[PDB]
Amino acid sequence: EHIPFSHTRYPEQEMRMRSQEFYELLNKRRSVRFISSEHVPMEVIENVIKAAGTAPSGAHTEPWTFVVVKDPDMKHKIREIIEEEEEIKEYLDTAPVLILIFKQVYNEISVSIACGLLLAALQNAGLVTVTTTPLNCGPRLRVLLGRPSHEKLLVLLPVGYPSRDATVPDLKRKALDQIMVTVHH
Amino acid sequence: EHIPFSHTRYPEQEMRMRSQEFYELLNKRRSVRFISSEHVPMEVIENVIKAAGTAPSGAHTEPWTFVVVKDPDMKHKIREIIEEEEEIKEYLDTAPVLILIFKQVYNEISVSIACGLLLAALQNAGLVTVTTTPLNCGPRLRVLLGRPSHEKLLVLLPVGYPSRDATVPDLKRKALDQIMVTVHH
Ligand SMILES: Cc1cc2nc3c(=O)[nH]c(=O)nc-3n(C[C@H](O)[C@H](O)[C@H](O)COP(=O)(O)O)c2cc1C
Ligand SMILES: Cc1cc2nc3c(=O)[nH]c(=O)nc-3n(C[C@H](O)[C@H](O)[C@H](O)COP(=O)(O)O)c2cc1C
Repeated sequence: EHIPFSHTRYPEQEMRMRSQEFYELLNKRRSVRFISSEHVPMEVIENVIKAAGTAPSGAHTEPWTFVVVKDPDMKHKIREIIEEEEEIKEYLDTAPVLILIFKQVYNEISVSIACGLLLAALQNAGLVTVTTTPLNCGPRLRVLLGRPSHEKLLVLLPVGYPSRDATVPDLKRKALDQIMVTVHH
Repeated sequence: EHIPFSHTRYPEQEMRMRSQEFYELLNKRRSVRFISSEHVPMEVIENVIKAAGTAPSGAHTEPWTFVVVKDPDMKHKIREIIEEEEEIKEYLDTAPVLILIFKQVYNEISVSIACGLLLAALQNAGLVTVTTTPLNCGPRLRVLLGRPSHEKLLVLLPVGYPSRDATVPDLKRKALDQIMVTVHH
């Protein structure tokens, strides 16, 4: 039932180095809304989802389904439903792969954490996406994709290489001292 | 306002390799509830939080505060409040560092994604933790830590090296085919 935990320890200098380099890698991640049609390796899509499935989960429920859509007709119906919901996105057609992350019904926090692992793994693998959370489209997309009544759409990620002429808005991230507070005394 | 996006592309074989190795790294992550007192480098804690601050966020609000507690007396008061809340955890005292992640009030999904990046960065850096979400203790911990009324506690992570005699429950993760569904046609 309980087993000894096996752990790799690095010297302090190597911990500093590794953590600096991983930060630098992740800092290069941007939401990209111009995604090339070019095919991406399906072993890579598999490996990023396996990475996501490593996440912690409340009561070890692993309450996530990663729904992968490549079919051009289906990706178009997804786009149509999302656009219709206004009621007052070309990358949904152009991206070779869509990943839709459904929570099985602290499941929402567990599944969002898994999506953070997925985002890191895409960056590490040299792919891009834009995080979207079309929660109001959830019921219609669930039905379109034949997902059971116990799943609820959380996140939709179009995945591919960036367009050769992709742009991003010129946003700056907060400095460490704007996000980190140390309690003293 | 908009700038060309700069992107590193790897050959397909290198994408496969990188994504496999990152999965293998993350697969080694376990929730560890036996954390050594041994000091951990503060540059590493900084670098894991910087990594977390890379996350996407709804409307680029970056709505996260990472509250770092090292002080033994304060860590004990945190433990006392959590234990009192039953109403029907020694690692909160033993861990050299606690990180409490507060959301600034899709902020909850954005902040949970940042916590997935934080968990990956801790694993990469050779540190361990156990994800906890003491949401019912949120109001009392907010006051104890002098956090403003616009922050809401989401996640508490005790951080350190694992105990030399740490154990974990013998859980198996789901295989890829248990978490991934491909829509055809
Ligand atoms: C929960 C969440 C929902 C988001 N929804 C959208 C969306 O509906 N449309 C969109 O273009 N971007 C969406 N984004 C992307 C953000 O606009 C983006 O993360 C933010 O502008 C910061 O840019 P960056 O990801 O390049 O750092 C979303 C991000 C989060 C995490
Ligand atoms: C949202 C969330 C809340 C959790 N809360 C607790 C907690 O209250 N106490 C605890 O011991 N573990 C908690 N965990 C850890 C889980 O029990 C753990 O992730 C699960 O058993 C799987 O083990 P693993 O993380 O080693 O893969 C929590 C995990 C998640 C993601």
